[PDB]
Amino acid sequence: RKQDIIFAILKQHAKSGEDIFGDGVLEILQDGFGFLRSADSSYLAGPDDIYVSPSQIRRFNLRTGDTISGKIRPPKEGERYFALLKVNEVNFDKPENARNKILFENLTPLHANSRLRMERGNGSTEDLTARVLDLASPIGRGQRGLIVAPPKAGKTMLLQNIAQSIAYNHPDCVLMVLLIDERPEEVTEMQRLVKGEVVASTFDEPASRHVQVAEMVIEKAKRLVEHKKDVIILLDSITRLARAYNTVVPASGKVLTGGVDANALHRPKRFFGAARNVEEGGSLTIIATALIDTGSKMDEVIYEEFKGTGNMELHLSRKIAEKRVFPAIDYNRSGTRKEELLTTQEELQKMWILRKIIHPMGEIDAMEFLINKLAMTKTNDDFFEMMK
Amino acid sequence: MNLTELKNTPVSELITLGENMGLENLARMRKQDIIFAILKQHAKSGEDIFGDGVLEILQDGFGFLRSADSSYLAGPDDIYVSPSQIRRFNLRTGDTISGKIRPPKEGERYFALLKVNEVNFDKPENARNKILFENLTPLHANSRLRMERGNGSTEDLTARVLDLASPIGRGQRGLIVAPPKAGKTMLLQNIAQSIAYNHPDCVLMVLLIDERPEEVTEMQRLVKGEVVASTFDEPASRHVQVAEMVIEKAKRLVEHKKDVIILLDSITRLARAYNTVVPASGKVLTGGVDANALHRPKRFFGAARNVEEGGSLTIIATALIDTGSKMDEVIYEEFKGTGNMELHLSRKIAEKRVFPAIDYNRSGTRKEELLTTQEELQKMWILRKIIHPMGEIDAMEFLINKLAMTKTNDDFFEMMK
Amino acid sequence: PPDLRPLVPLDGGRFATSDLNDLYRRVINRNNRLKRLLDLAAPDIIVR
DNA sequence: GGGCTACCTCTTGACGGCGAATACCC
DNA sequence: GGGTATTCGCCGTGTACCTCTCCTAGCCC
RNA sequence: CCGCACCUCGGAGAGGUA
Repeated sequence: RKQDIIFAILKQHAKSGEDIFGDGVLEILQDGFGFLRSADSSYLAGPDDIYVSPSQIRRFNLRTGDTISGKIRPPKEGERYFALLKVNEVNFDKPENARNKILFENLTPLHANSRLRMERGNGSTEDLTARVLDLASPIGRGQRGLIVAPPKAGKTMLLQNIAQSIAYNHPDCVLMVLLIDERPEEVTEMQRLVKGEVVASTFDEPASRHVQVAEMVIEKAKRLVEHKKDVIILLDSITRLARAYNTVVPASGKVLTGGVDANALHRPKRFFGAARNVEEGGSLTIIATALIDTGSKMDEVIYEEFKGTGNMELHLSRKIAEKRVFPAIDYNRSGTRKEELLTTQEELQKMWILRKIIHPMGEIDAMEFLINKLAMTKTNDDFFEMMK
Repeated sequence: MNLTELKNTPVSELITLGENMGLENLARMRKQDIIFAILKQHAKSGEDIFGDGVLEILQDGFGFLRSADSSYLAGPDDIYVSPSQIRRFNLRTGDTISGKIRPPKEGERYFALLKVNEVNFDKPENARNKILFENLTPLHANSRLRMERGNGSTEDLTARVLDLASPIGRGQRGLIVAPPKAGKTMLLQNIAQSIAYNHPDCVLMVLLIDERPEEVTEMQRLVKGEVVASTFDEPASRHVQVAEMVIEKAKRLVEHKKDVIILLDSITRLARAYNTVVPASGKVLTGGVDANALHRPKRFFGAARNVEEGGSLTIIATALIDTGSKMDEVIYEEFKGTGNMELHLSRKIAEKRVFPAIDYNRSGTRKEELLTTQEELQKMWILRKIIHPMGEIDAMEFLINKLAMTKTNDDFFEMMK
Repeated sequence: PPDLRPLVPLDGGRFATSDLNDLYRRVINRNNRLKRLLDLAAPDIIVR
């Protein structure tokens, strides 16, 4: 109802002669034209979307994901969308700065160089999760990891803790938590808890909207990276997204074990590998949560295929989660490749000694030891100094 | 007017040149489109344009000239090759063609080839009369390709251990068997650097299929040679196409008495790609391997051979084991009885941070007497008989402590007696 | 309406399309071409 | 051999006779 | 301004029924 | 369908019939 009221108000205001302003993310269709979707509707096709002529797209070399803000006009007799007259701001910047840009496909990838420390530093009991995460698997800019965990392991609490630690330590980073095929109540809870942008697509609509929202989000992330921004995407839907792609892919006659199409894992693997660290400027970090032991062999095949792709695995133990010990992290199975590029020599040596001491002990025993050692102090520096 | 020369030029200079030529705004344009417009404007004046690339004959009969900087990917700037010229010069997939080209006219989308100037970096009169690769007489490794640096560097220890464990010659067909997280990347980097340093005359080609883009751009900026790779973001079809183009180029080079060296790091990934692209036949073996899926990787591996008339083809593939997938285990067990060199790496030694973590016991080379002298072979036999009783970690520590004392292995062998 | 100008159902992938459908397709093609060309601001001769 | 899409070539001829384009004077 | 030579090509093909045939593969890729 | 091995339904043309 609000959209029709705004439409009528804008019409009455344009009848007087005043200017009308709009904003939205561009979604170029296959025919050549596009529309400016809205953020409050999770990039959903609305009746009051702003039409974008192909002439302006050719003039400014606009692509899917470009945030466009400019003057619009109400539709005339025979039109159903707002025509874009003049664009004022492109991607929160002037068009003269966006015209001389380098495409995302030409950026040179690199390994994680900058250290994104997750430790809060306030000495809270909730900071233990971030401390264990930093001790087990340090995360840097451009990291491409996977949160491997069975159902009912603590993915929600761990994701909330990660989001809060990111918003606390690194408020300059653009945090985007894209939740696909999840409960609406959980979406509402997350949106009113984390300090950032929350786009979601619940199961109430088919997988086409899921794929469309995923494409819009990845295009916006690529454009922001092109504009020298540090984008961090926490997509806890990678398994759901792979299921959606396998459901919407045309049959090719080559079905793998478990009901997986031969060309179904192409789009999600490309979405995952899109994350990379750019040397010219900016980075893209994608932390996804994979589902295992869900009773379906399709998810097992998806996990086994995506295991050889990322460079960071955070395994969670079902036993430790059932014992109500959070975070229930499998320290032995966790780790990060090329960790010497994110940690110093002494920090790497301390982590190596801690792993050599923890490995002989059992999972529950190692977790109890780590908790008892971290409870004695507030910062990990005192723990490191006492271990020696 | 060469295509590669304009491809090596930066974006800023090309934009400046295009603006000086008086064309549409090139700032909001792709570099390839800028080069295309510059070539069009330069050909409108009447001047000639030249290009080059590797030929890829299609199934219909025509073909294109792929570029090496794009990993033989389908580009808009590919030079069309009519089947008439193919039938006139007996061209095949892999022949390097360099000749005059022209921009596409109205209704065309690719450059056309008018006159071919150089074939396979040689005169066409020498290429018209040649012996096919399938007719060359194979032979064992005769020439010794020593990997030792000799500069006394600390990184030369890996090359020294490799020479003491498995010497490599021209035409060798080996396998680098190692579980994940063992150090295959550093070992391959050291091998490539030692090959580029000791034998700069050989054509080095590093194939990386289904790997991370960061590792690709790292290897491309580290080794002194050609790097053709295909990240995991590409389908298995592109993997198969790249493998076919690389092996065809290698065969065409060997046909001209050239020493080609191929450092494969994805034999397992290549076999997985071939098993994915093969149509289902309703018969699946143990582990999920098709009956006719391993034939193409089998031929790709067996293509390596030493030619008596001239040239050689060396293929060093790194196989993956203990990856948790039975398919890779079946692939490794099938390819084990095929090659003639196995360099095993131990995960237990890699966990102790003892680099390099090489399993000296299971390593070895068949017909090693053809690449080493009598006294050298006797010293290697004595060293193996001394190392065999000791454990793997203990033998590795002993070898490292004994090689750290001297610079050359000859002094170590002389001190052992 | 489409029922008054239907496609003749015959065996095979080919179809002896009605002349009216062919004319409508040609008109739609020639209209979409002009619609996409008028935004590009083509020279007057081509537009005419 | 093929994708949406574009090139083949010509200023059925008589009429049966009816209304009417440019023309020649009265 | 009008009454009429030539003429550019403007629309009727008896009615009903029966048998048979013809029905796109092109281009630089 | 994931791994063999025991110790406490159409358009044009041709021919014909009344």
